[PDB]
Amino acid sequence: SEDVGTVVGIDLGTTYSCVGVFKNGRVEIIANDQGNRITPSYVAFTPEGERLIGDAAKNQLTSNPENTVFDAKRLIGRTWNDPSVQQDIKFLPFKVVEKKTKPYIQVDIGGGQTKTFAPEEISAMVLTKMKETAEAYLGKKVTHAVVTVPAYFNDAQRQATKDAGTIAGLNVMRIINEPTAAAIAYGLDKREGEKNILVFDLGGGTFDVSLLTIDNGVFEVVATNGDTHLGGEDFDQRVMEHFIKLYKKKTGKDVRKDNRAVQKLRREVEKAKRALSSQHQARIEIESFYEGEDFSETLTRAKFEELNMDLFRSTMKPVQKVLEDSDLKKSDIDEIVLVGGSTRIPKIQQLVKEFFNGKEPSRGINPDEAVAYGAAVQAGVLSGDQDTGDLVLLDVCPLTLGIETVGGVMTKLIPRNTVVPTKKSQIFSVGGTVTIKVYEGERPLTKDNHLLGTFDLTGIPPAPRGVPQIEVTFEIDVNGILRVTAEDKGTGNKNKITITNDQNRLTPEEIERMVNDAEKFAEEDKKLKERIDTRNELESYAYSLKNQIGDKEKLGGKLSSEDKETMEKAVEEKIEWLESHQDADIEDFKAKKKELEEIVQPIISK
Amino acid sequence: SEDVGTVVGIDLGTTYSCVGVFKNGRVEIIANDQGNRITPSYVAFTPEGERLIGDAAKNQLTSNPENTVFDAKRLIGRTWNDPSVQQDIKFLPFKVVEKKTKPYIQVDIGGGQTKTFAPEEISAMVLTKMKETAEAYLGKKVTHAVVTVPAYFNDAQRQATKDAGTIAGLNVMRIINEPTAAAIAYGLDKREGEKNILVFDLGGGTFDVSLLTIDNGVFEVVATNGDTHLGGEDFDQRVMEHFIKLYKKKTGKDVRKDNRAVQKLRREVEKAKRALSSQHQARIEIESFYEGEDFSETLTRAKFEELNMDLFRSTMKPVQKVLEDSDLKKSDIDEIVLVGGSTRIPKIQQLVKEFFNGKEPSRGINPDEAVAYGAAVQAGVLSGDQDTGDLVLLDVCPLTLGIETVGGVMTKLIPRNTVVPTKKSQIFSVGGTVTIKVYEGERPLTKDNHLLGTFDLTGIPPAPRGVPQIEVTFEIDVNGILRVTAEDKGTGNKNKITITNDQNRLTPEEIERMVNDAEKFAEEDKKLKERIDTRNELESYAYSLKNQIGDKEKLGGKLSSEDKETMEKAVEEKIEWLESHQDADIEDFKAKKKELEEIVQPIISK
Ligand SMILES: Nc1ncnc2c1ncn2[C@@H]1O[C@H](COP(=O)(O)OP(=O)(O)OP(=O)(O)O)[C@@H](O)[C@H]1O
Ligand SMILES: Nc1ncnc2c1ncn2[C@@H]1O[C@H](COP(=O)(O)OP(=O)(O)OP(=O)(O)O)[C@@H](O)[C@H]1O
Repeated sequence: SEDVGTVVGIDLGTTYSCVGVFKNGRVEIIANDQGNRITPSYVAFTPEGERLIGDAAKNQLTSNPENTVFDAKRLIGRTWNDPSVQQDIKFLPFKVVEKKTKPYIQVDIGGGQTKTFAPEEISAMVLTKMKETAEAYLGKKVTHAVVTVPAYFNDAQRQATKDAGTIAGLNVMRIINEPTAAAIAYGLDKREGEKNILVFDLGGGTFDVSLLTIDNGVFEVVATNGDTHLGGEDFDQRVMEHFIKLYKKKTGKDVRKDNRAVQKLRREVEKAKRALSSQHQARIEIESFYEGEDFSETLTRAKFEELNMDLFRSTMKPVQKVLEDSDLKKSDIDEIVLVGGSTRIPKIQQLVKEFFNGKEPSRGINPDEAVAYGAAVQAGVLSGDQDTGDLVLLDVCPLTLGIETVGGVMTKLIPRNTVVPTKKSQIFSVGGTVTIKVYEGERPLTKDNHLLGTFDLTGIPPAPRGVPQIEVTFEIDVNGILRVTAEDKGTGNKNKITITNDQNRLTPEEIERMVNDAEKFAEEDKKLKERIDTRNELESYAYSLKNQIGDKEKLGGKLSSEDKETMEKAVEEKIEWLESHQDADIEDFKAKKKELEEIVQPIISK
Repeated sequence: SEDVGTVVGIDLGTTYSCVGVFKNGRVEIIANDQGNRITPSYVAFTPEGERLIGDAAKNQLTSNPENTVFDAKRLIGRTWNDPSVQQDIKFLPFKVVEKKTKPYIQVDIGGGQTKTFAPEEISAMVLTKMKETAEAYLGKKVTHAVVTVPAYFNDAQRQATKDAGTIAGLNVMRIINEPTAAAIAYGLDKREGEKNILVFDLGGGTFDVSLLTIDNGVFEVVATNGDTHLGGEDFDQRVMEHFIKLYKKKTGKDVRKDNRAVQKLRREVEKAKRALSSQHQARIEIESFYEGEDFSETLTRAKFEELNMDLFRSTMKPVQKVLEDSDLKKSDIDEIVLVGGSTRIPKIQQLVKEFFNGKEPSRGINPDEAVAYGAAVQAGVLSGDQDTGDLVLLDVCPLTLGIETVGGVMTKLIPRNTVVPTKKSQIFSVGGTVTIKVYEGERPLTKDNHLLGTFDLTGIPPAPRGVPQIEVTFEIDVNGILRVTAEDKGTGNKNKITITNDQNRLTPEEIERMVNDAEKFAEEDKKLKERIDTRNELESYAYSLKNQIGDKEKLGGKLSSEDKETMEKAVEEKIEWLESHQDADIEDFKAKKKELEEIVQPIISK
C-alpha cells in the first residue's frame, strides 16, 4: 500500500496558518524558521521577483502593498458575482480581476511581468510554506496532509482548498472541518462520560458553530452553522473606516487614495484591537502617516465594541440555529469550547457566557492552535503508525442540497446536518439530454439557493421497446464534497460514469500546470535555504576562528607571532569579503570556506 | 465532626492572588467584583480612612503612594536584619519600621492616625478580599481554606502565612507549596503512566523548582529548591533603575525623591514588560512625569533581557540542584510545567528549553491560575463531599534542619527533601537548663545557616540517683512547620510539653487582637456592600420607571396626561436626589425607594 510518510495537520487560516504533527504520543505544533508557532497567511513578490511567504511577506506589506496578497481564504472557491467577493475586493490593496467567471489575484512578479493567480494558487503558496516548516522540523519530505476548512464552507470552497493542497504538492488525505478539529483537541483524552460540546469558532475571516456529542474518542457533529465572511478582519475594517472618517473630519484629508497610509493604519489598528482584549484603551500612533503629518488617536474598548456591536451580536444566531437543529436547549450543553483568535475579544466571551446563562468556557484551550492540534491528531490516525488512542469521527454536510431538473421536478435531496458520506439517487426515464442543477442552502424554493453546479446527462442511448432508466447518484464524500455519477439501469451494464460540473472547476490538466509553476518557486526556495545555510556556516567558522586566535591561554597562546598575524589576516579578510558578498552563490561561499580552511589547517595542526 | 463548609483554595501571591473552589466535579476560578479572576495583592487607606483591597487599591497607588501597600509577601515572616528586607525596603514607597525585631508597615489610616501593621496583617487583608470574593460567588460564609506558599519558604514565613489566614478569619486546613499545587493542576486527570514532572514556578516575587513523580493521582515531590526573593518585581526594578539613570543623564533631574513620578514610571514599566513578551519594542509614555515635563522612551526586548540577564540565568541553578538531589539526568524529565506569570518571558522559556535540550513545556496550563487551581482541588478533597477523584500528596521539607545545643553537640537533624510529616528526637541527660538553637540551610556548619529558633528546656527534674532522660522531639508537620516538644522518659510520663520558640512568633493573644481589628474593617466592608446594593436598586428602579413612562405603546400610552406628569415629576425628583446623595446611608436609600413606590403604585395600578 502507499507509504504516506509522516502526515501533517495544517490549519489553513484566513490570517494565520498553523501546522502540527502527531509524534511520540503527543502533538507537536511546529514553529517556523522565525520561531513562531503560527504563520501569517501572506504572500508577496519583491521588486526583484523573490517570492516571500509568511512573516517576511507580512513584514514588507506597507512598502509593497499592491504586490502583497492576504485574505485569499475570503476569495477561494467563489465566483466573481458573489456579493461577498464584490464587497471584500473594495478593501484589498492588491488587484482582483475577473477571469471568465472567477476572481483572480493580479500582481507584479518581477521581470516586468504581471501574473494573475487563482486564489487556489495563493493558498497553495501558504500551504507550501507550512509544508516547508514541517519538513524543516522533521528532517524529511512531506507528501500527505490533513487540511482544515470552515464547517460552513460550500462545495466549491472545499474543492478549491483541496486543489490548493494538490498545487502545493500535498496529497490531501482529508479535509477536516475546523470546529470538528477543535473538538478533537478539546476531547481527545477526556474520560468524563457522554457530553454535548458546543464549539464556537471565530477566526480572522470566518465563523463556525458546531454541536457535537463526544464519548471516549467517538466524536459526532449533530448540527453546524456559520458565516464564511465574518471574523477578525471585518472588525479591523470597521475600525479603519472609523479612523479614516475621523482623520478626514480633523484634517480635511481623505487618505484612502494612499495604499501605504491605509496599510500602516491597518497594521496599528490590528495591534490596537489585540491590546483592547486586555486593556480599556489603546493609542494608535503613526509617524509621517500622510503627507508628512503624524497620526495619534486613542481607541477605547467601548468604541471598538460600539463600532462592531451588530457583527458581535450576529454570532448568536448560528448558536440558536444549531441548538434548534440538534433538538437541544441551552442547558443541555455540557462544555463550551472557544477557538479562533477573535474569541479573545471580551465582548464576544461575554455574549456567549450570557447566552448560556453564566456557563463558563472550557479552559486550557489555545484558541490559535487548537484547530491545527486536532488536524494533527487526525493526520496521526491516518499515518497508521501512531499512538493516538482510538478516534472515530462522524461529521455532517452544512447545507441542504436540492436539484432542479430542466423539464422535471425541483426537489430537496439531502437535508443540512446529514451525516456524511451520504448519497441519494434519482431515476430519469425521459430520454434525450437531461440537465440537472444542484443548489445549496435552506431557502424553501430550491433554485433560490446557491448554485453548486450544472450536470448534463448526454449519452442515454436507445432502449427499443424498453424504458429509458438512467440512475443518477449524488454522493457527498467524507471530505464533504459532491460527486455526481450516472449508470444505465436498463442496460444492466456496470460502468458508473462521473458527470463533470459545467461550472468550471479546475481540471487535472490545469491543476498540473499550476503545480509545475509552484515547483519552480519551490526550487528557488530550496536553493536559497542551501545558500543561506552555507553562508551561515562560513560566518560562524570565521568568527569562531576569530575568537580562538584571541584566546591567549589556548590557541592564541600557542601560535607564533608570525602564524598569529597570518591567521588574523586570513580571518579578517574572509569576514570583509562576507560583509560585501551576502548575495554570493553557494559555490563561492563553499570556495571561500575551503580557502580559509587551507590557510588555517597547516597552522593549527602544528 | 466539624462542618468545614465549602473549603476554598487561595493562591496568595506577591503581586496577584487568586481563589478557586471545587464544585460539581470541576474547579471554578472565581472572578472578583470587577470581573477579574486574579486580584492585585494591594491594600490602601484613602485620606478619609477607607480600606481598599485589590484592584481599587492598585488603581489609586499613584495618587496615594505612601499609604498604599504591596509586595508584603517579600516581608512576611522575616526579621528586620534579613539582608533581603533591608534591600527591598529601599524601593518600597510606604514606610517600613522595626518593631518586635521585625519589619512593620507604617501607614496613615485616617482620623490623623498612624498605624503599624505586621506583614501578617497586610496579607490577612488580601486573604480577606479573596474570602469576600469567594463568599460573593458562593452565596454563603467561608470559614476554611487551603493557602499556598512558595516551596522554598522557611519555617517562619510558613507560620506567618498561616497566621495571616487566621487573622482573616480563616481556618487554614493546609498550607500547600506552590509547585505542588501547580502539579495537581497539570496532572489531576492525566492517565499516561508514571512520569517525572519538573515544575518551574517564577511569579512576581519568588522562584521555586520542584521535581515530582506522578502516577494516577499520586503526587510525590522528590526534590525542591528556589529563591524567595527573585521574581517579576525584581525585573521591574532593574528596568526602573535603568530609566531613572537615563532620565537623570537626559535632563539632569533625579526623580527618585518624587514618589508619584516613580510610581507612574513603575506602572508603565510593568505594562511595557508585559508587552515585550510578545513584541520586540515597547513605548513608555507619561504625561507631566516630572515638574510638568513629559516622559517618552522606548524599551527594546533586547535591553530588557540585558538589564536582567544575570537574574534570568540564575534560575538554572535551582533546576540543576533538584536534578542532582533527585539522582536524575535531564533526559529523565517527562514533562516541564511552567507556572507563574513571569514564565511568559521569552528569554525565560528559551533558557529552560535550551537547558532541557529542546524539550518543550506542557501545554494548556494557565501560568497565573494553575497554583490556585491545584489549591482548589486539595481544598475540594479536604471538603470531603466532592468528586475530585483520588488525590494522594507526599511533599518534602525544603531546608536541612540542624541543632546547636549550648554545651552539647551541634548536629544535622533532618536533611533537605525529607518527606513530611517527619520527626527526629534527641535525648538530653545533662540536667539543669538546656538551650537548643535550630538552623535551616545547607552550609556544612549547622550554625552558619538561618536561625529558625531558640528553645529552652527549663524544668528538668533532678531524679534521686537516676540520670535525667529528657527526650526532645523535632517534628515537621504536613504544613511544613516545626513543632518542638519534650517529654520525660526517665519519669515515664507521657505528657509531651510544647517548647515555645524564643524568637517570638505571634502569640494566640496577639493574633486575636489582630483578628478583632480585622473584623472591624470587615464590618465596614459588609455595610458598604449593602449600602451600594440598595443605592443600585433605587437607581435601577427609578430609571426603569423612566423608561416605562416614555413607552407610548404600553404604560406611557395608558397613563392620563395628569398622572404621566406626576410620574415624570416623581421619577426625575428621585434621580436628582440620587445624583446629589451618592454618599447617603442605607435607610435613606430605602426611604426614597419607598416614597417613590408609594407615589407610583396608586397610579400604575389603575
Ligand atoms: N488578543 C486578541 N484580541 C482580539 N482579536 C485577536 C486577538 N488575538 C488574535 N486575534 C484575532 O484572531 C484572528 C486570527 O485568529 P486565528 O488565526 O485563530 O483564526 P484564522 O485561522 O486566521 O481564521 P479563519 O479560521 O476564520 O480562517 C485575527 O483576526 C486576529 O486579529
Ligand atoms: N506577559 C508577561 N510578561 C512578563 N511578565 C508577566 C506577564 N504577565 C504577568 N507577568 C508577571 O507575572 C508576575 C505575577 O505572576 P503571578 O501572579 O502568577 O505570580 P504571583 O503569585 O504574584 O507571585 P509569587 O508566586 O512569586 O508570590 C508579575 O511580576 C507580572 O509582572
